[PDB]
Amino acid sequence: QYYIDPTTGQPRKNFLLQNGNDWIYFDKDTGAGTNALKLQFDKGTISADEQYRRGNEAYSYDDKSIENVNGYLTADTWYRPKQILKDGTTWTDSKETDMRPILMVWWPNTVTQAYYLNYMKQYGNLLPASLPSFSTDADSAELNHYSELVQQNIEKRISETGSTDWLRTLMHEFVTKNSMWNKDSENVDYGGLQLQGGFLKYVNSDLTKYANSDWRLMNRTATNIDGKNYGGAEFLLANDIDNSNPVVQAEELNWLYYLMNFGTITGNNPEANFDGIRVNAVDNVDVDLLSIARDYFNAAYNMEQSDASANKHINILEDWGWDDPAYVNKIGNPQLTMDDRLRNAIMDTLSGAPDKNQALNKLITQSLVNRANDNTENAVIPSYNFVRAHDSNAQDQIRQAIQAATGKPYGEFNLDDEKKGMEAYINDQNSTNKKWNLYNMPSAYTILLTNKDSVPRVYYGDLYQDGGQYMEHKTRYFDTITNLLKTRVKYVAGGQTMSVDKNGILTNVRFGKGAMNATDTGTDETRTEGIGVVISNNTNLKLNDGESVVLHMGAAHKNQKYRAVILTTEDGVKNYTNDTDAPVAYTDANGDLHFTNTNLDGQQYTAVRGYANPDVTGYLAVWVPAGAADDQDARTAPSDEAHTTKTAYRSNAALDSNVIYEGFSNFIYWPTTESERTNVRIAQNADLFKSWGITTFELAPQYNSSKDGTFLDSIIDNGYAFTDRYDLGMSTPNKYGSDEDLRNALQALHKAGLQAIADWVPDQIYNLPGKEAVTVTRSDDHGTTWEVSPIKNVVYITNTIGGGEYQKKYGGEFLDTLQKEYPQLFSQVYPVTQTTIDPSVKIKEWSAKYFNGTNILHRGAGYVLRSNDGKYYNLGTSTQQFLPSQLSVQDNEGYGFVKEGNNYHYYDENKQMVKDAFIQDSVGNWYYLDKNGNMVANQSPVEISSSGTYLFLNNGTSFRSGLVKTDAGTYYYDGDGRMVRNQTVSDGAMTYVLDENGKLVSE
Ligand SMILES: OC[C@H]1O[C@@](CO)(O[C@H]2O[C@H](CO)[C@@H](O)[C@H](O)[C@H]2O)[C@@H](O)[C@@H]1O
Ligand SMILES: OC[C@H]1O[C@@](CO)(O[C@H]2O[C@H](CO)[C@@H](O)[C@H](O)[C@H]2O)[C@@H](O)[C@@H]1O
Ligand SMILES: [Ca+2]
Repeated sequence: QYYIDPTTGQPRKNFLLQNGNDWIYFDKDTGAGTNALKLQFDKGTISADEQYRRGNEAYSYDDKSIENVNGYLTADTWYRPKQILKDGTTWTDSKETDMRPILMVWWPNTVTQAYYLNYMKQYGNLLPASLPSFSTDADSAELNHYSELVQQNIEKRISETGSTDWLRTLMHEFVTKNSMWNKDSENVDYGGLQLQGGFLKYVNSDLTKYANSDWRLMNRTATNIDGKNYGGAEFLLANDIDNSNPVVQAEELNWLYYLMNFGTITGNNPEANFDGIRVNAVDNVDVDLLSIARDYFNAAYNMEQSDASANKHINILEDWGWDDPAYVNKIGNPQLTMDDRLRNAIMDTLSGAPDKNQALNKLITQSLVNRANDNTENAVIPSYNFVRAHDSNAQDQIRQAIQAATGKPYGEFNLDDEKKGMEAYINDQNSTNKKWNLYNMPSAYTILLTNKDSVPRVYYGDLYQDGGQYMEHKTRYFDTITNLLKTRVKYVAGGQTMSVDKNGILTNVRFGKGAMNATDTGTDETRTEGIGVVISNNTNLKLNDGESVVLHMGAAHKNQKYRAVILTTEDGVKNYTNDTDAPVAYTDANGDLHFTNTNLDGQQYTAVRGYANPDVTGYLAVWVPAGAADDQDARTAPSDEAHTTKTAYRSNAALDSNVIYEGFSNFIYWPTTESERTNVRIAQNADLFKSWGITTFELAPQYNSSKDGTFLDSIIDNGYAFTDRYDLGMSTPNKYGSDEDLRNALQALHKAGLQAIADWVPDQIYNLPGKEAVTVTRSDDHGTTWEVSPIKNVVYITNTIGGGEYQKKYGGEFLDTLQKEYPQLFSQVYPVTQTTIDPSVKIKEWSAKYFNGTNILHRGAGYVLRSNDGKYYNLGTSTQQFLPSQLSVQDNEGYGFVKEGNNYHYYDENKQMVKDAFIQDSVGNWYYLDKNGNMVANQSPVEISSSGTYLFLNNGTSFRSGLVKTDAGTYYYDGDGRMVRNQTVSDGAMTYVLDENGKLVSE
């Protein structure tokens, strides 16, 4: 049972020997001999091709074997194959860390497969440099050959590097290049409020049931309560919060309570709580929110009782739509509407360039109040007004100045870029001709601060330079505007008149406290109160001789000395903070002040005419009575009389005694030292703000920025874009300081007697880290389906799960207290939902079920993998378990080597019988199927073309690299199974000389 050679002591291995009628084969490994006539085809044998197909099957359908989201696969999915073709030669069982790209073995179509090949060659160096680009009409057997080559080379590089880090990077660079897996398939569009280039709304589906909702009532603003009109746009930025969901409404009330009790809750400090709210982005959320805030303020503070109790919680709305005020009035003015009619009237008549400004009459009429003869109180809708804001006429223009100074694209910049752009912006601000800055700021502010029936709001960026550390550098307007502000406290009260004469000159008059009309003789205090204002927008203004401008100061101001507050000059303006050296004018017996093209009593700049300089383009002059005492205070304290009417705020002299300060810019820089922190510095200046007549300080939103860079808010970290609703400089400082600095700022403000406003931002949330498969439809900013988009009821990977430790710590936690203390809040039916808030479920973590949708994320229409027929692949979690065919376990009945009669056939991948071909098995042997499809296994010399002489043992294996000793001589078959003739050969140590018939001569 061994055949050794007795002379050389060597055994013969892989040797077939004839012993009479007996045939003995001595095997490869040990030379162990066995009856050659009894060798049988191993019926468990598989082909080399079959092993390749099986190695690439998924190890399993568990979460760890196949990277997924809710069971769905993505173009980025890596998986654990059953076997790894290690170093591109040896099939080896996979470990659980042997994850591989699904795109190494599967493609959505053969076009993509071909692009994959060209990309892996050109960018991965995974195929020979000089190989033709693969074509659209590329053969599928050619594509498959070279896909296997790529596999082999990938495993080769993985072996030299011991890593797939390079491969994660390369595959995602490749993915990113396909239209179906990038923004090209998302219909990028910036129309309306698609500030980030597009929206996807969340829709109910059986495929993604955990993200379904009974609510998602969209666009339901003050003009669209029932849902039958268009309303404002529901969609704005980032992840849009579904505020029509009763459970979400309860969570907004929870958060509102937190802000109003922030100092108690976070530091046991009753002096560190906010006093009011700014409702941010009102026209972008369910208007039910205005009613929920009202009801809570009514239960906690008794807002509607009297002016005294209401005015102790000044609240304002960011409500841009022109039909909003009537609505705000209808529901009790729980928060002040803005007067956008009036702000626009200022933009149109003062704030434009000399050749853009319109006649000044509109300042009198285009407003919630007609100011021709404003001589009553409690008769109009109460409002706040303003000239600029952190966004309005600041953020766009500043980004223009940044782009112009640096050359970078719009809205992209680093801190050096901001600074250079700020330099350019401030130079523009200080020119006569302005490109990025508003004109006539002195006049605009004079209108702002002398209007009756208005709570004016002063903007930080008009007192201090927008870019820089908090309060670092003053604007050119600081003296002018603060002069106006202290003058407002001291003199501005009572009735108002406005008219525009024949020369287009506006005269604006306040009578002082105790007089509503020009005919009222007023009280004691009236005498040295009131104000007279002359404005023109005509840089070329010239009055003709004799012509004049009359201010009708009134019957309380007959034969009286007035002195200048502000005069226009050639290069600017002159400010006078009191009576010293201020030019004078005298009223006549009628109380009329007269100006002409001539100076009064030889005093320079007391004549009326046009100027054009960095402050004034047109004309500004402001006059008050002389000889007011230095402590004169013209304000009116709110009455604690019971309200006859269901409202909170009333438009009167007490409300008119309030000034809001918007105390930030988007462009405040990050502090370089703790003393530079906005909120520390706010704490140091509360008396300064009080001196200006500021009664409420509007703080920036204090939520920690997402810092994700997906919008201006998360570039300069203003606080409008955040992940965690309850993290107010707590996890780490916000741009303005720690939560400690915040509390100290609030406590210091309260010490001065100032209120403080929390910016309430219930529209949206940014940068949630947890992925979620959601059925989405591409849509405009109202959620109207984008008709040309193929993204329609399509599963899509969203970033919708998370919210921070503070949302987790506090979400829903005060709902108990609220039920206990104010049960009345939980019984109110709100107008859009027509049911109550729902406190029975606490939100401690966000997921898609609580969102109306998201900006487009640039993952691509096809990112979530589906078969040709539209069926989604899935592990089995969210829908039917269905995996690609190359990952799936295949039925092998009829495939591979099948016995039929006394023959073995081989049926290929298409179940095709193979004829006249060699097939290699997974362990290295070759087999030949003859022209009839029949495995040869007869142990006889046979001629085969592709001619050579082959011999196949009874188990069908091609005999090869060995000797055959028959009674008629010995033959040698080479490494390819072909008989050798007529040469000397060497196989290892053995040398074999063969003649022309193949017979062995010597060895
Ligand atoms: O900022 C873009 C755009 O948003 C509006 C919406 O009213 O501004 C308010 O809401 C945004 C998201 O909360 C903030 O970016 C913005 O600062 C805030 O005032 C529009 O005013 C502004 O044009
Ligand atoms: O808001 C109306 C406005 O949206 C536009 C472009 O911003 O169209 C989008 O919204 C449509 C509503 O019918 C989709 O059907 C459409 O595919 C998409 O362009 C404007 O056409 C339309 O005036
Ligand atoms: Ca919204």
